[PDB]
Amino acid sequence: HQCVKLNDGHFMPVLGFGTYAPPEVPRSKALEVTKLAIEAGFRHIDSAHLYNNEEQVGLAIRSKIADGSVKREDIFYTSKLWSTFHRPELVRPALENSLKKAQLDYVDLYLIHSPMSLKPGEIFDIVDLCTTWEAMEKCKDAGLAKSIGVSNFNRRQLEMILNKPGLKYKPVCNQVECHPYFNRSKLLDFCKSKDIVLVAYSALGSQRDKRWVDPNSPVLLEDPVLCALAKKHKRTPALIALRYQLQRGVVVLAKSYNEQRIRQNVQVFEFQLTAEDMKAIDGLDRNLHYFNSDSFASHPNYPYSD
Ligand SMILES: NC(=O)c1ccc[n+]([C@@H]2O[C@H](COP(=O)([O-])OP(=O)(O)OC[C@H]3O[C@@H](n4cnc5c(N)ncnc54)[C@H](OP(=O)(O)O)[C@@H]3O)[C@@H](O)[C@H]2O)c1
Ligand SMILES: C[C@@H]1CCCCN1S(=O)(=O)c1ccc(N2C=CCC2=O)cc1
Repeated sequence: HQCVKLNDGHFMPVLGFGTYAPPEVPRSKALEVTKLAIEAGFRHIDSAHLYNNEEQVGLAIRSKIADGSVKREDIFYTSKLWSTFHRPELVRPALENSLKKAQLDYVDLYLIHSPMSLKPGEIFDIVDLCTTWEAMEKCKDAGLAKSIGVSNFNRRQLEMILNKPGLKYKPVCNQVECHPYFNRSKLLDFCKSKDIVLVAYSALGSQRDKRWVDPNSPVLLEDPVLCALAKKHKRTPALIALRYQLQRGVVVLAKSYNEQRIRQNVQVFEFQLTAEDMKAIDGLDRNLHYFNSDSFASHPNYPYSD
């Protein structure tokens, strides 16, 4: 295992467990798989208000602390502020609600989930995200979140926060879709220049949910270059996709609700890719965001406009 030092001095483990499962998966499965993830060695656990699982994920964490397997300070838990709660007066209550659902005193990381503000209390809203970010800074000062960051921001959106007059805490990270078909090189370079960690979701090619993903889109884990690399290293396409991210300096999430795959994914630390391997993977980039829906693409702050 290892950690990256965030720009506020806290540490984030480089491999994260993805906890989202679509609604057909019974809620209690999150409890079970989160416990297995922790048994396999995951210490970074990624959730959100949106994922409707914070109560099960928090209960997994508390159970593994309660039985001596881990201490609270060995777990890095992320939640996220949903886009109906961008108005500043809504931010701390949203974080408090997440904390109550998970039964934790603090989150290691709290993210603005998306720049795409939605109308509260119920379609887009226009919110000054610099005001949302001030509200986020307040949550760090209160000890509700050790660190704060963003998700789904593009470069212009991130700059807007970084250039805020009176900025107190830079975002520690930008959690974004990132994988060999959509590798975000230029955004990564920008993030690296500002000491903001890029965190990759859908690093294994997404769950291909029919609500948002084109089933015609290429299946990342069937890619022939990943398959060739998997054979060369005697690993699996998933492990090649994860290892790629680690060697680019990207913190990588990995969702699995399968016991065997959960245990396999921690092997990312057991091997290395060469410069030539990495070049071959870099050759797959093709501007493919799996999340590609009419329900998002017209939003005035849709990030894939730039
Ligand atoms: N910030 C945001 O807007 C945002 C958006 C999307 C996701 N996320 C976060 O990112 C996490 C991960 O992304 P994601 O949900 O798109 O899924 P992902 O990590 O890309 O995984 C996709 C599929 O890979 C399969 N898989 C996992 N390990 C494998 C292995 N070793 N070999 C073969 N298949 C494997 C899993 O199926 P099985 O369960 O059957 O193993 C999984 O459904 C989410 O759970 C959530 O925590 C955040
Ligand atoms: C998918 C859209 C368009 C691309 C940027 C991000 N978003 S979003 O912020 O509207 C968003 C983020 C996450 C989700 N989501 C829904 C269930 C799992 C999941 O991550 C849905 C929409």
